[PDB]
Amino acid sequence: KLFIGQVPQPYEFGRLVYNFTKLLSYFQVNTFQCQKVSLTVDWFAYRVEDKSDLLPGSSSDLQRFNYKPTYCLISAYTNLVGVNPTNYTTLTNCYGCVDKDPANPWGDQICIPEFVTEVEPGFRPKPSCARVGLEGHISGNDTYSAIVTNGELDSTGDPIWRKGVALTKQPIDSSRADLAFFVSV
Amino acid sequence: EEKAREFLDKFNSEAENWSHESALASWDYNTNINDKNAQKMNEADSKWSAFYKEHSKLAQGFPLQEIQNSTIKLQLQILQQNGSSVLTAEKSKRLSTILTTMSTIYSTGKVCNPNNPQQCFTLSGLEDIMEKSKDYHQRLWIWEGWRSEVGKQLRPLYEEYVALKNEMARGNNYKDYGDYWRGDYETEGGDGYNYSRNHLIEDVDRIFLEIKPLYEQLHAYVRAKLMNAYPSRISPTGCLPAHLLGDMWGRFWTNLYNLTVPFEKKQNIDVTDTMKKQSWDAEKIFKEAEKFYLSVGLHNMTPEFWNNSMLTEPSDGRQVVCHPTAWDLGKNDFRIKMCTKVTMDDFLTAHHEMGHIQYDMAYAKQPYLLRNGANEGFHEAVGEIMSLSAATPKHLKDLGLLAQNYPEDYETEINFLLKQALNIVGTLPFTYMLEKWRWMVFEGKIPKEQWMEKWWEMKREIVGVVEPLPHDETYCDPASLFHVANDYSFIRYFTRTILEFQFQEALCQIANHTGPLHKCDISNSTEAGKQLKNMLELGKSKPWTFALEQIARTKEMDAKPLLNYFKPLFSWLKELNGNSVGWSA
Ligand SMILES: *[C@@H]1O[C@H](CO)[C@@H](O[C@@H]2O[C@H](CO)[C@@H](O[C@@H]3O[C@H](CO)[C@@H](O)[C@H](O)[C@@H]3O)[C@H](O)[C@H]2NC(C)=O)[C@H](O)[C@H]1NC(C)=O
Ligand SMILES: *[C@@H]1O[C@H](CO)[C@@H](O[C@@H]2O[C@H](CO)[C@@H](O[C@@H]3O[C@H](CO)[C@@H](O)[C@H](O)[C@@H]3O)[C@H](O)[C@H]2NC(C)=O)[C@H](O)[C@H]1NC(C)=O
Ligand SMILES: *[C@@H]1O[C@H](CO)[C@@H](O[C@@H]2O[C@H](CO)[C@@H](O)[C@H](O)[C@H]2NC(C)=O)[C@H](O)[C@H]1NC(C)=O
Ligand SMILES: *[C@@H]1O[C@H](CO)[C@@H](O[C@@H]2O[C@H](CO)[C@@H](O)[C@H](O)[C@H]2NC(C)=O)[C@H](O)[C@H]1NC(C)=O
Ligand SMILES: *[C@@H]1O[C@H](CO)[C@@H](O[C@@H]2O[C@H](CO)[C@@H](O)[C@H](O)[C@H]2NC(C)=O)[C@H](O)[C@H]1NC(C)=O
Ligand SMILES: *[C@@H]1O[C@H](CO)[C@@H](O[C@@H]2O[C@H](CO)[C@@H](O)[C@H](O)[C@H]2NC(C)=O)[C@H](O)[C@H]1NC(C)=O
Ligand SMILES: *[C@@H]1O[C@H](CO)[C@@H](O)[C@H](O)[C@H]1NC(C)=O
Ligand SMILES: *[C@@H]1O[C@H](CO)[C@@H](O)[C@H](O)[C@H]1NC(C)=O
Ligand SMILES: *[C@@H]1O[C@H](CO)[C@@H](O)[C@H](O)[C@H]1NC(C)=O
Ligand SMILES: *[C@@H]1O[C@H](CO)[C@@H](O)[C@H](O)[C@H]1NC(C)=O
Ligand SMILES: [Zn+2]
Repeated sequence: KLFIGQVPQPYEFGRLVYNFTKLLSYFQVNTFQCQKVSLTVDWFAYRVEDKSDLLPGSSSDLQRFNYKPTYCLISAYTNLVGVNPTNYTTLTNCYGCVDKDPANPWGDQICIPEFVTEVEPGFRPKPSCARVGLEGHISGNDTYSAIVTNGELDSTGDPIWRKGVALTKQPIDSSRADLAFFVSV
Repeated sequence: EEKAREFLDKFNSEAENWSHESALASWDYNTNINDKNAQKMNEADSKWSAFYKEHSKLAQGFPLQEIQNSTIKLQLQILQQNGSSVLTAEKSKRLSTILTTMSTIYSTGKVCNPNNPQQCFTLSGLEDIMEKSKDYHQRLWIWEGWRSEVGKQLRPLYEEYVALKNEMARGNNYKDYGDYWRGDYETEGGDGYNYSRNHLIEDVDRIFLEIKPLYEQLHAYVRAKLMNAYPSRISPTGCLPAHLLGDMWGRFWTNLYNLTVPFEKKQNIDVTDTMKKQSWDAEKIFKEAEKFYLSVGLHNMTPEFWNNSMLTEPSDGRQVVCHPTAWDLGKNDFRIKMCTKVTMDDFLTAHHEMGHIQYDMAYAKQPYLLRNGANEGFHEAVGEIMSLSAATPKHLKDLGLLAQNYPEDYETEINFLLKQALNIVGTLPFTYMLEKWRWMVFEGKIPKEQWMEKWWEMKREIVGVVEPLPHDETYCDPASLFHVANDYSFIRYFTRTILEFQFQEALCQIANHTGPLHKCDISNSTEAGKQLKNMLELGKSKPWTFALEQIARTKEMDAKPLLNYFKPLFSWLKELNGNSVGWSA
């Protein structure tokens, strides 16, 4: 089922809740590593060339702003023809913003790079951050920046604004999809 | 050396015995103020002083040039220094009289309303008004009044005071009294662990310049806010009026928060209501403070602590001074005196004061004379970092004081940092500027004829504050501040603030904290706690720069940790202010 339709990006990773040999008949795995080993699978598109960012303990944007595993990793490629990604979009940054003029919760924002919005392990990026990724994947700017809000309110009932940076990379092999699968018991 | 070793050993044994009796009598007084306890306090203090001076004179029989052991040399340096006695009987007595006189003038000062002589307030009343009122005229006549009623009386006394203290310092082989006060930092040793007195000047001047960029952003911001609060009173590119700074001296801008709050609709974190709903009391608050320290591998509070300490205001009719203080009485006897109420403010204070006890315990094993902090600013720095940690959203959530699902509001964090900046950053230019001025006055760089000319010139250039009304040289505004009139060293507040963040950042790095420093919680960080204890246990037996390295991995004071703490505020202020940052003088 996770190979049917399109493939979500790291900032919007999908979650769904067996025969491993059969799984390997769908995709070709390049890296198979396990930590400390009903089942839950978190999955998203991600390049093989930068596969190092999928490995735990690494310092990278993926595990900081898009998806951080909570503690097997299967890094594999396949032709879904589902469909294959045109490109790969990853949040390189995301941080909180506040309104310049307190009289207008929807007005011009001042963003603070230091208010780093961490993905938090096992959690999707906050919707303001995910929205930036969603827009960046379609905008076509190679790196897309935006200040957005997405239905999340603060303690008073005003919109929560965040600024994010979504960087889009082109694949070398455009005939295949590169996917990262995180499988836990 | 061997004779000095036996001498100090004998001294230390008796010194603890006598100091303990002195401390006990003082404690009894403060927790039960009456004539009987006051008499015991005075007698016990007298016996202590007689003892200390007896051995101080005997210590002169042990030349430092004959000592190889750093521990012995250091203790002799403490007992040996004459201090006031290098003065003749007339000047020693005169200096004591002057110091008493200045203290009296300050504490009994009052200012009356020039438009209503029947309405007059004492210092305590004047402070309450200066810390609350939003009325331009009310604040102005009080600010000017205080300078006229008190500052003008202390002026001539401060002049004689400076002359006498400089002579005292020279009698102890110092250049001047400013040099004497810079003595506490000075240390000796090999490698890079030495520290000349002159180096303190270079460090505080270097640090201020590194801090300044942060302060300019805060200053321009407050200016913009006060311009609306007090229309047509403030110039858009000028300095702030001295009397509109939140208090009598412009030392802390905390009370400007109500006028300068970034996002008024947003409230800060206050768990007072929760503590009351959960039926917290003075004992529970201190017990939670203990748990915090234990989680990082520090020591238990002694059975004697819990039994002897005064954690509540007496209901037995006994009069006390509720001001929170930590005590070390010697002989492993530790106590805290604090009229604790069920509030967030006292919650954090309980953590603060217990931090002092933990430090006092850490070096309890050390020789009596070395049973102190590495420097004057180390004790409060240790206390403050524990308060910063205790106050985080994270710690409060884990204690069940702050709702677990309480949202991460960036506007609230800006309000928090702003409030903290008004208290911590706003005061740094003040402290730096004040000490810079005093040091120059004692040194002789600022002559009597230019005392106020330079005070206010420096206030405009360094702090960005301007005198509401022009002052001549009959004024002595610095003396209208408690710490100046009472002969205290004010630099400890500058160095404490800088060290406070060096300790917090270093401990947060050891604890593997990620993200903004102002959200760092060092609870359950036994690695950071061990690194902390390695510094605490040294007391002042080692060069303070050695003690610093043990925690901050550096031998110098560093501003960066502070700039990092307020970095998120800096960016916000910068984009909000644009190109109107800074001021003309
Ligand atoms: C990554 O791949 C996605 C597709 O999955 C690319 O999104 C597509 O970008 C093109 C070019 O901008 C869009 O066409 C344009 O649409 C606008 C209307 O919004 C129209 O005014 C233009 O004349 C043009 O037709 C296309 O619609 C968009 N795909 C979708 C579904 O919206 C994205 O640009 C690629 N990123 C990079 C860096 O190449
Ligand atoms: C420092 O470490 C101690 C543990 O040694 C932490 O105390 C513990 O806090 C956790 C929650 O963070 C408690 O677990 C949870 O309990 C609630 C029920 O209240 C339950 O609904 C949750 O599913 C979970 O089981 C844990 O019981 C508690 N331990 C004790 C002894 O009270 C403390 O919070 C840490 N302070 C820190 C990290 O700042
Ligand atoms: C800033 O505003 C707060 C309220 O948000 C003031 O605190 C209140 O002061 C009134 C008047 O004394 C008391 O009756 C309230 O109980 C206080 N509220 C709380 C929560 O303490 C505070 O005094 C204001 N500060 C200044 C300088 O004006
Ligand atoms: C503290 O005072 C004592 C005097 O009571 C100083 O001791 C004298 O030191 C000088 C050298 O500067 C010697 O020539 C004298 O013979 C010493 N007199 C006595 C009685 O020992 C002592 O130096 C002073 N301490 C400091 C740091 O100056
Ligand atoms: C620690 O002591 C050394 C000397 O052993 C100090 O280095 C000297 O500093 C002065 C003043 O700048 C220079 O004129 C000398 O040439 C330096 N000598 C050497 C060998 O470098 C050093 O500054 C002291 N450290 C502190 C913090 O005071
Ligand atoms: C803080 O994080 C660092 C990594 O950034 C940790 O250092 C590694 O710790 C593991 C063991 O947990 C060692 O195998 C590595 O060799 C360490 N790397 C380095 C470069 O030191 C460090 O242990 C963490 N500290 C705490 C208290 O968690
Ligand atoms: C798109 O790219 C241009 C060129 O680098 C840049 O100036 C612009 O701000 C970018 N827009 C967004 C939304 O990132
Ligand atoms: C100095 O004397 C103390 C005893 O008070 C001793 O423990 C220490 O090792 C001695 N240090 C040196 C360098 O001799
Ligand atoms: C602190 O007290 C608790 C409770 O008695 C004890 O279990 C713990 O070991 C003590 N910690 C230290 C360092 O003494
Ligand atoms: C506290 O100490 C006093 C000392 O006289 C003792 O009388 C009292 O019972 C103690 N309270 C305790 C141990 O709770
Ligand atoms: Zn304190």
